[PDB]
Amino acid sequence: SALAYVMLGLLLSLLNRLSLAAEAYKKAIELDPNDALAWLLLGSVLEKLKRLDEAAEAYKKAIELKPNDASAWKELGKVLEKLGRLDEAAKAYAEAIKLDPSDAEAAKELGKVLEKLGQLELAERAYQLAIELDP
Amino acid sequence: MEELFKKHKIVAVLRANSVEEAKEKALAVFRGGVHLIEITFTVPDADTVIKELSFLKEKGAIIGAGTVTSLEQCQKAVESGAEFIVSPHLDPEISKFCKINGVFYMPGVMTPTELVKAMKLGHTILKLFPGEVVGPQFVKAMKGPFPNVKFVPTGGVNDQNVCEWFKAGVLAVGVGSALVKGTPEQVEMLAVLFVAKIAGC
Repeated sequence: SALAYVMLGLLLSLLNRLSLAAEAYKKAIELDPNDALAWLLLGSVLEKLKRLDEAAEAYKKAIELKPNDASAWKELGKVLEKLGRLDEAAKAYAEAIKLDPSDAEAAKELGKVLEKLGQLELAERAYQLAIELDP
Repeated sequence: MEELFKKHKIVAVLRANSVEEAKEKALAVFRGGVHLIEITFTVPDADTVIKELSFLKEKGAIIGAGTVTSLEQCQKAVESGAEFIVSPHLDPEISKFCKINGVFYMPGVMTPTELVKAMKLGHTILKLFPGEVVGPQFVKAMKGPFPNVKFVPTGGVNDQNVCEWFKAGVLAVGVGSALVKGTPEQVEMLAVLFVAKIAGC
């Protein structure tokens, strides 16, 4: 049942019925407070529902569970960049690159957060890391 | 130890002005994923910085003393608790001194002759100083006559050419200002931006 509610939430996510899918994941979290998959999914659902403050909380609970998704840290960077904690987001994009230095997206998006935060030198070094990767 | 240079592949040539300034920048570098930190002795009372960073030997960092010009400077470096001794020049007195205390010593070299004399003293791992003059053509030229010498250049290593050095055959690289220049949070970012660039070549 812990799995089945996650599978329900994914199906509802496929029909754009986003808020109903968030209800399903949360019932799978009551079922199993450690289904880190249900946590990461709930974060990307709230990010689209634009409950960005509640979204970053679920992403942090997912990273707390499985501490080494470059997927999860990169996704917490999107939420914290939109939410406005631009330095807490660069620290998150950093952890994501500490885990996969081939992540072309996480390098591009760290140079964009840094270009807005000030340090063009630190950003220009990140921009060229991303361009180095993908063609 | 040697393997510890092939593992972490980067050495923080840390220069500073005060003892509190130096403790900050080493902490920032270590949070950035760089575990080989070379505390130069041009930092006033560096023999106390290395004994005051002793808690990072638990966290998994190798703290050593760099730019060591006299063997009596090397005494304060060994007694502080440094785990490797680095010098920009080949001083056979310091090599005897380090062999006999049981400390790894990395001498400074620039010429073929300077390397042979350092080889006769037992070393096969040298610092190549200053790298911005010899260049990676040097490292690739010594691959033939001396197939045993492994190099760790310093000065002349930035992220535009850090893959050039490695794909010529260096063991690790030391970075000075292009890793430590900046606020103790900028420095942590410069480390992950550099330790990632290395993990690509």
